[PDB]
Amino acid sequence: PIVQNLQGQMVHQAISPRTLNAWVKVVEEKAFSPEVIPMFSALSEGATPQDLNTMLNTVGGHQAAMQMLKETINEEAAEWDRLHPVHAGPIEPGQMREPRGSDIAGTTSTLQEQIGWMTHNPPIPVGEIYKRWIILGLNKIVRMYSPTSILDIRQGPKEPFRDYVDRFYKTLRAEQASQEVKNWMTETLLVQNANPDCKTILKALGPGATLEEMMTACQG
Amino acid sequence: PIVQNLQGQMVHQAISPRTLNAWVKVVEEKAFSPEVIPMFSALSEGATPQDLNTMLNTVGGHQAAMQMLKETINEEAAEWDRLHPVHAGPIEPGQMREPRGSDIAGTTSTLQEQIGWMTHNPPIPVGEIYKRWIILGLNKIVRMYSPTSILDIRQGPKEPFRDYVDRFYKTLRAEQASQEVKNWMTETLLVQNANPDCKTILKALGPGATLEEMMTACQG
Amino acid sequence: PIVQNLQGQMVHQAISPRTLNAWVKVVEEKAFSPEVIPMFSALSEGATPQDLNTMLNTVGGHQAAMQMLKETINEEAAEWDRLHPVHAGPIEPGQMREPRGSDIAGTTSTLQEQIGWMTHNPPIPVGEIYKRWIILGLNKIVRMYSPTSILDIRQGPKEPFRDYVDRFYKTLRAEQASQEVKNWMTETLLVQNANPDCKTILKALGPGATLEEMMTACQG
Amino acid sequence: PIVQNLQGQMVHQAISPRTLNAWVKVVEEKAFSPEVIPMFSALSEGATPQDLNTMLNTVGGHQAAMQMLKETINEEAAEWDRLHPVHAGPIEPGQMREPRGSDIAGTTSTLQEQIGWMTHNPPIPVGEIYKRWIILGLNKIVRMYSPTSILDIRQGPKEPFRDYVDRFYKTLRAEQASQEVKNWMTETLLVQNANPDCKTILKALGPGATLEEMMTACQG
Amino acid sequence: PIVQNLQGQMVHQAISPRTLNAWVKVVEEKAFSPEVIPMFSALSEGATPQDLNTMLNTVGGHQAAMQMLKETINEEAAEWDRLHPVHAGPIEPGQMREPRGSDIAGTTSTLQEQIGWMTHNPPIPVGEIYKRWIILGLNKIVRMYSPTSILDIRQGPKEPFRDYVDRFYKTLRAEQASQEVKNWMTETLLVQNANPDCKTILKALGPGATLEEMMTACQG
Amino acid sequence: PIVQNLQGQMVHQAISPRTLNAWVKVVEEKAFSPEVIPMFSALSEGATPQDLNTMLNTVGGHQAAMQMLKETINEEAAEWDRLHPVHAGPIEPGQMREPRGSDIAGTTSTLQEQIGWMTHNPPIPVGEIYKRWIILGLNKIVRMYSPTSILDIRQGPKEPFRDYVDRFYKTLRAEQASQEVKNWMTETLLVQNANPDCKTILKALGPGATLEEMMTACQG
Repeated sequence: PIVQNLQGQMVHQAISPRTLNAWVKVVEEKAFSPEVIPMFSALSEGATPQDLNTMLNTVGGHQAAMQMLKETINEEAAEWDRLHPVHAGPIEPGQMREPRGSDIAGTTSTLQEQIGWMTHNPPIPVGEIYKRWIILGLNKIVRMYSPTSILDIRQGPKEPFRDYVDRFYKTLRAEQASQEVKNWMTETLLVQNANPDCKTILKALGPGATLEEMMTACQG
Repeated sequence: PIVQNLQGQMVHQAISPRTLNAWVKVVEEKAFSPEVIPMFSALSEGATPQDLNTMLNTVGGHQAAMQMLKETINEEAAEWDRLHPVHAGPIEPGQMREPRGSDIAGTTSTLQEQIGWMTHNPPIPVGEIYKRWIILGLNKIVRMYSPTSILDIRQGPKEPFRDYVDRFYKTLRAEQASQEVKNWMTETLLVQNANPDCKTILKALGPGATLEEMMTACQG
Repeated sequence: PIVQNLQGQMVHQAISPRTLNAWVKVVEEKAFSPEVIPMFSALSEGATPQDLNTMLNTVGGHQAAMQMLKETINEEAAEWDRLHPVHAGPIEPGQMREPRGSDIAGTTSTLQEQIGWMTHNPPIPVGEIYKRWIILGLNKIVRMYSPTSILDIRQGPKEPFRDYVDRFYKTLRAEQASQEVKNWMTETLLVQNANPDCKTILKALGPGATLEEMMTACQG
Repeated sequence: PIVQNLQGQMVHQAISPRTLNAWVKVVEEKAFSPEVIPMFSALSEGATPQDLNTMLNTVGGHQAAMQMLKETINEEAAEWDRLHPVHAGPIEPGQMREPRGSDIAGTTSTLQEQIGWMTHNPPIPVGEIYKRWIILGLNKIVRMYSPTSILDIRQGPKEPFRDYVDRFYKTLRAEQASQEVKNWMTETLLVQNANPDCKTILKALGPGATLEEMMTACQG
Repeated sequence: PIVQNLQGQMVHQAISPRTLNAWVKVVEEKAFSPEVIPMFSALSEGATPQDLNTMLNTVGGHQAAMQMLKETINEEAAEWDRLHPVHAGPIEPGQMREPRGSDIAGTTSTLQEQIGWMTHNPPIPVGEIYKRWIILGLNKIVRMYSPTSILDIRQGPKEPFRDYVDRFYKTLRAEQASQEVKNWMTETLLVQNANPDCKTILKALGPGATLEEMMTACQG
Repeated sequence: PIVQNLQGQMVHQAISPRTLNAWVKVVEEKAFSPEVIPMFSALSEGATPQDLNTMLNTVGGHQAAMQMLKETINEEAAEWDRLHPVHAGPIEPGQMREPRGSDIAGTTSTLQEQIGWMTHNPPIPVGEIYKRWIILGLNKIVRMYSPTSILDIRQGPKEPFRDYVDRFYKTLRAEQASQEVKNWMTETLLVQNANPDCKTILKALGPGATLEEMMTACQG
């Protein structure tokens, strides 16, 4: 990745093997759950184009989602060139040519070219640009891979409330969209998909009852 | 996090992967015990808003406690808006705008904005502010997660005193509260929940006697 | 390998034991897959001739695959002898003799001889030269050890689309080839080897449909 | 902890996660044996007040010893209040206020306050002060958690001499006391609690016989 | 071992524990195969006399093999005494006495004596001298501990060609010998110990067919 | 331990936790075998008096097997006091008092006192002196822990030649004494305790046959 040195200059360091091993290990155990998005932006903190490309080339299974992020950068490349049209002209002695869609993809850009990208004044975050898209690509995947809907989660006849919310938020955390959008499903299904003698208890608490309060009011 | 350099200036460093792995590992083994607050304020020592947010977005299982802090955080965010009302006006060349509830939440504040928050003169400790709320929010979870009451712990007919205390204060410590409150319970509980030929021994020791004398006299 | 020091000079460091262990560990688990090519150029970043030679003398198993790269290396070693004919003459006090096929092989070159190869002005990258050939030789191995073709991958009657793309690209990555060559196989087999009611859906989307769009249009 | 830098100044470093993990790991396997006292002063080498406090706050379970430690610490914390009476007066520009029992406890002292404690001229070792008490408090815990006395260790009719010494010093190490005190128990029980035909052999050796000599004479 | 410092002087460093642990781990898993000779000269890169002697005193099992190295070294020690006869005379202020068989053995040589052996001008490589003998001694061990001959390998009636070359080379790598000697066994057994309808295919390919060409024609 | 710095001065470093963990782990797996002498001189390379003492206090299994080494250090102390009688007199400004028996033990010597012991001109190896005695006692323990004698190992009527020497050299490796002493037991028991059809072939090779030459013609 790219970490600051003792001189205050941004230098590049060879990708550590500890991260590479964990990069595939997390995908060889969690596959594609809702706890893979934070792990895809924690170990890749300060990762360069090739760094992210090498991490995308090491994922046991789910090749469609592996190339999904690659196709997500190509689909976003159009807008990049539609919003930032690289102007023709010679490069300066201390400047670099404007990046396009293919250059952001990492198939027409060299390591040195991307090395100066994150080390400029001001340094254009080219590593974060892909990170966002990569995160966005994995974001949709998380909710798209959700095998359970939010309209299928219903309380059982003899099940605990701890597991109720456990699975209720399991698909809620997976199905990502908007902060308010997620709150809309927690006010028309949370207390709408309960039990016969478990709904009244929560209905008697009120709409201003905190999760803990509802969990303590239904404590068994 | 934010650690001092060799120039005496507060600089920011990318979150280490060793902590991230342990952050989930501790929650994937201890889940939510009475020693989760100390580990949430040890590895997050000097952590920034995003740092704590990234650690809160990476918790193996138990998703009905990670979002619980958010609710309390928002509830505590209103207190800051009712206590510290941000005054309207232009920012200075070496000053920053006053923070509010949403700014402390970490949804309307940028990394750079929080970067100067802990690096001021004097620097407002906004990083420890969240820790307190996070610890407070986690504190309640611990007590609520405790699956044993303090009025349910009773000495068995043939059990050792070493294991007695272990489970005796197991719920007491879990139910985080005021130091005096904990002492108030112990005073009229442990001695009132002993054995028939084990109560007199402790009752003959006296109320001013220490635990050492109450454990050495009952030594089997 | 060869890492820069604090004086700005290229010094050599003894191969770490953590890399050697991982070198065989990755070959004792992934054997010869499409995720071993990027791991064969990540842990060997800046590796010297002997360094890469010692990593090729630890590849557990593959009795007819370890020497396979050597055969291709020898064929590529003769290319340098026909392209760069070492001229006879005495060496200078600050210069070195031109390298050939056997010198690049690592059977007629000493550690000190290769030590000054990457530490010159300008320094000839002889360490990365082997990586290319080694990687090139490994590519054929993966293709030769590929037990799945691109004309055998066909969608099942009751299988998910997520797994479809996973294996579809799995063999595509195994058959190392030109980027355009891989694109030709993803435009005459991808939507050409689907189901009866799954082809029309993708056929109605159009040829300008992104992978994500096709995965979201067939979401089940 | 507090480690010297390259400028020769005592700087503070965030507690490493490797020690924290081992801290609980050693207490989750050795619990409270005679080999935990040296491990409680080896990983905490140069640890600050909070550092030692966090280590005792991460101890999962075993509250009996933790509660006893606080009782013992408090008892020794009042000894400094009767030996070192902090004199009232304003602090200097390069000096600090005298510490007391509560200040040493770590409930009325801030990290910065203890930061300058070990970084003075001369620096008052307040970090090692806690170690002594902590170790002293754990010493009694090990003695209170000793399920074998020194007057109960007796050689068996068909057991090896190696195991005898092993168990003979097993309880001896548990009962922490003066070196001379331990020597008195090894001259009235060691050769006093042997077998019928195993006592004469050691009795014929003499009182000046070394431990090794006793094992060689009773070699089987 | 012996690694160059920042002053360009050959200094000695305490043997790392990572290598020691791996030294036994590799001998406690791979026992004695064809991938133990390259691992016995990779972790011991620059190892001193005692360094190698300490690595030969931590090999679990392999009675003969362990002592064999010393036996072979003793037999090779006489060769040096018959080739290099140490001449009698006083040592110089900047010179050292000539080494012999016992001196190379490591039973009549001190650490300091060998310290200046690899740090001279020119420095006599006495550290790699033992490596050759050690490796040579281990070479026979592999052949002596080889439970499969090259004239016992025969293709099965229903076995894959991937395992065919495996078994064939399995003993080939074991029986350490000259490269030409191994080539003679791969031209009178390789295509001489095939199947009835598998020999003609290879016989029709010709003697100039490559290893990969023999697998393509027999591809199943 | 004591490792040289970049200034060429001998400085002290806090004992690493990895060594401490392995220190007890090696004794909690290998107990007291012949492969414990090299592990008690590799991890303790450059260990100080306290460093060794701390490692001698933490040993899982055979508790007082450490008191014999503590008694052998006091037994050898007498010889040191009988050979080197500390002369009375005041210490110099750059010198230290002569060490005696108690000082060598580590019960009447401070860390600073031993800190300047290995850091002098010339520096007296105080750490090696204790290490020698610590290794001496451990060396004797290996031969004292031998459960099988050299006159009890007898080749079976249905066992391999590898297993014959497997338990043959096993006792020889443990029973340590002198190089020639061990050779005397391998010339009156090695070929003296064989089989009826083995001895004949063992006496048909010669008395000056190598171990590898005694398993070549006998290979069956």
